[PDB]
Amino acid sequence: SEISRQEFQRRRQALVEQMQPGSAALIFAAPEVTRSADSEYPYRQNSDFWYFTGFNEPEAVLVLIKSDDTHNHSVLFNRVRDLTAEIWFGRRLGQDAAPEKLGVDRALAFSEINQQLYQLLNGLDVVYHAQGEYAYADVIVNSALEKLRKGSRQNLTAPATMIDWRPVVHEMRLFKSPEEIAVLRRAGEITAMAHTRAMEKCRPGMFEYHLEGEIHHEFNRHGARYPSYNTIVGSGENGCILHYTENECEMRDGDLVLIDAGCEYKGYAGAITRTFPVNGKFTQAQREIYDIVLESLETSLRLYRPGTSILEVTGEVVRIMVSGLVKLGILKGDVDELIAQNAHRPFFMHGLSHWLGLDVHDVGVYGQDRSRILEPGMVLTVEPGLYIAPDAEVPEQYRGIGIRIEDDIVITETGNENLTASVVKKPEEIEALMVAARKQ
Amino acid sequence: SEISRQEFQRRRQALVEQMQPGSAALIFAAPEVTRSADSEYPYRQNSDFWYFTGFNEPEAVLVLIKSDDTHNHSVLFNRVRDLTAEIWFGRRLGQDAAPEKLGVDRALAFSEINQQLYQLLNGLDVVYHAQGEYAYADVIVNSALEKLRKGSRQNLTAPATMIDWRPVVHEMRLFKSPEEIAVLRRAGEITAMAHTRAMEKCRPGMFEYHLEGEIHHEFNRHGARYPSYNTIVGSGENGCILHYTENECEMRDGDLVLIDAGCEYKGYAGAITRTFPVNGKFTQAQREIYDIVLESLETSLRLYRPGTSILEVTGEVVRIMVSGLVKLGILKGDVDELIAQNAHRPFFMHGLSHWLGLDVHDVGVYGQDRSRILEPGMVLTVEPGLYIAPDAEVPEQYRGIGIRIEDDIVITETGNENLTASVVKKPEEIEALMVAARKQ
Amino acid sequence: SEISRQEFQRRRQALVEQMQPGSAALIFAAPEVTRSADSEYPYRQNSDFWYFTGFNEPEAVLVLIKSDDTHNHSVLFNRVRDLTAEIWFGRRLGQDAAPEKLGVDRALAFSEINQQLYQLLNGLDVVYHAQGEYAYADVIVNSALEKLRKGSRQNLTAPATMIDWRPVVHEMRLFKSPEEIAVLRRAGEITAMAHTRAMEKCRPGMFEYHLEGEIHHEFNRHGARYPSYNTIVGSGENGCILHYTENECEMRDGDLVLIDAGCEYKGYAGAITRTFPVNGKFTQAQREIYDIVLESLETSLRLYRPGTSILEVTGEVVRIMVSGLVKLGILKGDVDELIAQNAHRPFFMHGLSHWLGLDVHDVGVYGQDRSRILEPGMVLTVEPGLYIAPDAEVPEQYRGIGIRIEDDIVITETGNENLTASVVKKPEEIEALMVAARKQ
Amino acid sequence: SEISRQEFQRRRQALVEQMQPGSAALIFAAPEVTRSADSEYPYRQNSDFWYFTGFNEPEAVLVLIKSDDTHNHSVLFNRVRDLTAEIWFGRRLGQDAAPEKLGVDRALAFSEINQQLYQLLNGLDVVYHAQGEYAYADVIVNSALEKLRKGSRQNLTAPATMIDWRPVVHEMRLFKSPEEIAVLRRAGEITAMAHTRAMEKCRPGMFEYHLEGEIHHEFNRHGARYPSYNTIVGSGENGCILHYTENECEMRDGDLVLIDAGCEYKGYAGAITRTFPVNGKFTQAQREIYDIVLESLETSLRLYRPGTSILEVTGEVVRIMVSGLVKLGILKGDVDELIAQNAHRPFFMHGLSHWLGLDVHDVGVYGQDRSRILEPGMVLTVEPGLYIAPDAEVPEQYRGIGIRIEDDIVITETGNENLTASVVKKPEEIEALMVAARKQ
Ligand SMILES: [Mg+2]
Ligand SMILES: [Mg+2]
Ligand SMILES: [Mg+2]
Ligand SMILES: [Mg+2]
Ligand code: NA
Ligand code: NA
Ligand code: NA
Ligand code: NA
Repeated sequence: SEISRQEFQRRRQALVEQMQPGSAALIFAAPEVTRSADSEYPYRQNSDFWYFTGFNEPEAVLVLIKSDDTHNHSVLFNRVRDLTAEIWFGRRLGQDAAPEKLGVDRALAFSEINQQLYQLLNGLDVVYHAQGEYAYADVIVNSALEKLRKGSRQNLTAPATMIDWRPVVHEMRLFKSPEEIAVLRRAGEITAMAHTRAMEKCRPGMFEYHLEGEIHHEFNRHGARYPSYNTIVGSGENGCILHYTENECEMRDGDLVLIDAGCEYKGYAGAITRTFPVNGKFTQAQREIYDIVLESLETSLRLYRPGTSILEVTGEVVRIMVSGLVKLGILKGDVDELIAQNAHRPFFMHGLSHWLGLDVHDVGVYGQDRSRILEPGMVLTVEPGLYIAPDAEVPEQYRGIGIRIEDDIVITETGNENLTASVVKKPEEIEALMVAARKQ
Repeated sequence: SEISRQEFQRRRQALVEQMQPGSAALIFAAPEVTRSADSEYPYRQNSDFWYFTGFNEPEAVLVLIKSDDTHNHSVLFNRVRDLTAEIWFGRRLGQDAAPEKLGVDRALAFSEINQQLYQLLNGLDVVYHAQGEYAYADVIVNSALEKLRKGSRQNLTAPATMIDWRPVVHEMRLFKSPEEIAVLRRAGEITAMAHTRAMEKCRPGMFEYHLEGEIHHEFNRHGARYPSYNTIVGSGENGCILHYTENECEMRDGDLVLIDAGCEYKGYAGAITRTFPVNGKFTQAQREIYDIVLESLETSLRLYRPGTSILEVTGEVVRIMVSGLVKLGILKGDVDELIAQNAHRPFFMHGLSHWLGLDVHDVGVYGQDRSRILEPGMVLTVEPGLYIAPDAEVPEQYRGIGIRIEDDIVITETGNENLTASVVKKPEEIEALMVAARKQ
Repeated sequence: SEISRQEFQRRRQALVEQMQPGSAALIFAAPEVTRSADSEYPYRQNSDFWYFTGFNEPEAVLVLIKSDDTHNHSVLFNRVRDLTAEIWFGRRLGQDAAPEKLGVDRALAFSEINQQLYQLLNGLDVVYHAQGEYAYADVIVNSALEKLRKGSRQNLTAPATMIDWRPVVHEMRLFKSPEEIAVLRRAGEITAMAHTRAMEKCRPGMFEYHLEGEIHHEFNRHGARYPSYNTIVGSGENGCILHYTENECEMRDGDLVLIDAGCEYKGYAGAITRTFPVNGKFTQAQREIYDIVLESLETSLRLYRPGTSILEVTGEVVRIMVSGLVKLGILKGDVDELIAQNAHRPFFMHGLSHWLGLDVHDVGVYGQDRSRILEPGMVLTVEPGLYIAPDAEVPEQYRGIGIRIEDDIVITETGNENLTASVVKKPEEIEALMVAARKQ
Repeated sequence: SEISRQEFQRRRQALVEQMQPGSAALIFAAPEVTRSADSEYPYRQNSDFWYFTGFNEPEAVLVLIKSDDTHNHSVLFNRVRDLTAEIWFGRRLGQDAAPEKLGVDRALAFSEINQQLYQLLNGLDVVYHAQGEYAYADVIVNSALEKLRKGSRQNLTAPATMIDWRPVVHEMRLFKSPEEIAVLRRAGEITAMAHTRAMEKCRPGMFEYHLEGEIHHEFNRHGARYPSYNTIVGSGENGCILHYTENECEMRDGDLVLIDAGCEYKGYAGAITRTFPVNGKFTQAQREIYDIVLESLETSLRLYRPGTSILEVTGEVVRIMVSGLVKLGILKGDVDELIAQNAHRPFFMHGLSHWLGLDVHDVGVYGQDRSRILEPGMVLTVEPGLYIAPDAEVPEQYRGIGIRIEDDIVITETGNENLTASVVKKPEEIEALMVAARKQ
């Protein structure tokens, strides 16, 4: 699926509806980013700029101006067309084509921004600006406001009020529209296909990075060129490191491998974690830990619905975890006391869920301890895990095991929809998939 | 192959040999780089820092101190070990293990650098520093020198001389050792295997990005996780854009596809360009242009040897090109006059060769117009191309054709060695490879 | 006179009354200012900080916090007491004595500001800050707001709205209270005594700087240690330069001398300009120009009252000037046409009046072309002048004459009060004063 | 006296003689300095810029270029002439008049510096620059060097070596020429006349600031418009504060007053301190302390000569002081032991002598503990003092006494010349001067 021209227009209007009359909002593009010397990384647009434009160039600024409650318009500053610069570095939109292509009322050259921006802000009461996001942007904005402040003999006046639009825009981004959900739904299918493929390709003697290669190839072939985050392939003890990205080790028969990977499809992030045996067959010790993480996931997927919270569901996961670990002799004592002492924290030291969207760790207010009441349109990860350190004082057979299982969901009117359920997570289904692949 | 501990030691000593007595050289690691919000790009070490250390962490500084012509030592500042930071973001070397692992005499915590660096620079005459490379580094160095300048009542004195070490270090990097050549030799084999695979997989109806996926998968499977630059797959008119990286178009029967891709293997860059027909069979018009570019490459490979220059060989390429284009009726006039008017420039607008090493566009002085005399150990690309614009005033059949063929070579005592010859470039060999693959 | 503790309290409350509930206002002290190497200029407090505190130290910040419409409090950050720093650089207020001495509720050490300010701003809706006034202040404020923005897991939130308090505070400063007027009244008496003394001391053969010395001595002896601006003593052609401060020339018999000087008394600026003959007797040519400037001043002093404007009175001055210059043959043509062509501008190129207070060119909105309606409590200068360049194409006898006469006034319920009338300006009174002095 | 055109030329040549061939030295003018809002302090040129030019404008840069051991030239960047800017803010030198007036070979507009400076530095080996002195200067220099570094395709190269010229220039400034000594000699006469006048004007009931006024008036009348530092008038307990500049107290019969003041004459600083009784008659307790400080001064003036050091003479002063304080019962114990314990430090906590020149605390290397061997042409202060705190545990009659007596001297071939001896310091001579004045 994709995001339509009309959707980008609706988003801008939704922002304008919330702005004060006599105001302007400034949204700046991301700068290009050096990898080494003269070579740059693949360009990644600022998520907020992208949200309002679907425009993937640097040196661009969107200005939305609200004159009053019925009148408003949009100006884009963007790179000029240039034959020499384009024969080298590829095509640019320019000013002539921008109004039509992007649905803005006016487009100006980014090279003229210091001569034009103060003219757009003159006499307004409020400017909405994300201060400290990018240094180049603060320079441009502070420079416009200084001209206006010092220009009273030329009948210029500066807006005295500056408001951060991020709280407002992040609240919009927190609730996904049907179009956004269709995109994320496809991101989830793509990400799942990559995880199925890694399970099917994994053999003892392959390196962790080989599975990374299979995953990226699968993303690419469905049109997701880049991952939404650095892929994690942690076999054995490397699975106890939460963001292990070295992916440098030989995968050994007897070990588990934890794969945490997600594609970026039309800007939107998938995020799946699967843990599975390198040799296609879980040991008893591995099943004992795996079943605790899986029950935590399956219970969470049953509970998440409008009217509950991440905090409330986390409480139920903690109970499942402490209960399971007491039965294995990994924790000792009374379950209720151990829960009150947060005795699970050495083994499960991260949150259960985070928002998901244009960023893998998405924007939006969580509330104290993630107590915010869930409502339809919210998209989140559910990612329980247990990590037993190599030197943990526990029975030998559980030391050095890291297991995480993560699904992505959207809250619906009556419950949730699982966007990532097309990759298996039940241990018998994992084993059948790997056996079937090893034949073929 | 790889670079040994002993090689990194030799490089540091070679730098120290050139330093003044009573001096210190400061080499700073690259900062981490944001992709979007809280997520970062895969870390890429500064090439000069990497050259002297093979150490792939941020927040690190190498200080080499020459007391006199027989005494010198090395201090490393680097991140401290930290259980919580490592359970999350993975393992760190720390101070205890650094002296041995990296062959430095002393290692200190990067968090103490502002309390320790001025003590290392006190009373020295010269400091070697790459000013303006990184802002965080200039802050650290200017801050140390200000303490010393203002500390005469505490018997501190600053070095009055600051020298840029980049000219010296870039002259070292320009001449590759046998170990470096073995690494680059393998980078070339890997890069060639990726290009062969793309030729074998290409079918009409695939998208440009699908070939990018095949290439990256092939890099990865030989241990080159990342490309050395953003892969270019330009089919049809997209081949006229020199650094086209959108790779967004459907590849059409009848078109050529230009693939410019290179792996990064142990820090070193491969760089190959191949142009070939999407449908596996060159048309007459396509052969006519291709043969000019190929003769330019083959002649260049014959000529490059110690004692000549990039400028001298470029002169011979220009002659081949203008001569070929006059025979096709793309240029009109006398060949010698057209050469004197630089009449090839609309069609061939970049250099023939650049240095190659830890950076794809490597460091090293070229001399005026690239007239520097070539010597053994220099590694370069040879990359002739012809690009006829869609709207060029030339016979219709040549409009919208972009063809580049690039090989990587090292200058040897008697000539050169071609590091990338294991991927085919003769048109009949390309066609046979694609036919063989289409059967299967 | 002086400004009472109670007055500073009323001003702070007047600011708080205008603030939104759930907000804080930050007012930063001026930094110390280098004259040369290690030596500094006499400290001059920021006018806005001074206005609210009467506290003459650097490294101080006033924070006014409005919790709601009935509750608010004040925190001062200021330098800690320190025996060694004080034996050297003199006494400091410290934290213990500040609440009582300055009438603030709490005082904290300036050295702890980065650890305490974000705690004061946490959870507020609005912060009032003069952005771009001082760089050290912006660093402190941006740093507090970044901690809050990134501290949601610690239950911190930043105020999303930032408002410039300068418009509000400058509107307060524009209207002087009775206490302020008593201070300015004394500043005017002191400044007048200095100008009388310069007229009485002036002899041919003295240097311009000698009169500067007499003026500064007179300021000092009444308790005004510093001038409010760099004293101007322009004799002859130097009087045509509006802010001549070289004061380097020998004063010649036959020349006029223009003295523009003003004391700073309790922070408040006097500003008087007088022009008079070096030899104590005006020539006919000098009287002809002087009488035009004097009529402009005397008429202005009659007209200024509530309900008129600087623009309206300037119109009447322009008429007097153009009329006078036509009678001398300095302008040729019809008076109404010459007025419409602004034909006075080569000879009178500055404004008639500016606001006066804690700054000589004081804060406050003038309106387009200085059209703002005057109201009681406004304090302004009235400073007509005529400057005929040495090379002006006018009758020889008027070339190189610069004449300015400036008085300071406060608008009252029925008219104005002249704060500077105790120094003579009528030519016969000037001459009598100088004759009497020469006997002384 | 004054400094000649020829002297400024000799200084520049002396710097050039020490520069490497193929180099340039950049000396930047001081920026203008805000006092309050739009008003600025009296301009004070950078001492090093002034030393080489005698040019008192901002926005100026001197570039001295040494091509080789016999060829060199000077370029000045300075403000362009501008009729409007000059009618307002006074006259400028401009480019046409600069070569002749200042003895430079070429003059360019400061507004073109970013377009011209890199052209002057292109292809040089060394640049001499005082890094971190002024931020605007570092911006200009870093910007020129970045253009050159990145301009190799345009055949530009940057100098790789940057050397701080301050050590060299400060060593030149440390040794005064005969012309400089004649200027300082007159600065000393002027400063002495001011101190004599303050002694003659002082009466009980005057404020400390009134004596400041008398002193500044006396400076001004001899052509020293500004003090070289903020005048100190500390009566009573205020004399125990080393840099007391509040000068706010009523001078009381029975108290001493310590006056520390110095004029700035042609850029050069006088610096005299005198202590004397407000009522013109020393008490016994006051004489007891005064005689110790005076013996310290008189002995120092006998000892200072080529071949000794500030450290060596300080040792003799410490002995005189500890010996005197033991006789008064202010210190108890054996003199040699008390000296070894540095028992004088509570009462005499600053150095005896500092260099004096264009800065009151002048440039030049002192050596460890000020052990540098004195040579002819060095100019220094000799300023012993004793400060007994109000709460010191000593006999009551000595509490709250601060006494400093300071003279300025130049080292000569056989001894020293006292530049400030024309103001009295013997107590009977002080008393006779004050009695004579009271009759006024
Ligand atoms: Mg195990
Ligand atoms: Mg065609
Ligand atoms: Mg005349
Ligand atoms: Mg006493
Ligand atoms: Na996640
Ligand atoms: Na290349
Ligand atoms: Na004025
Ligand atoms: Na002194």
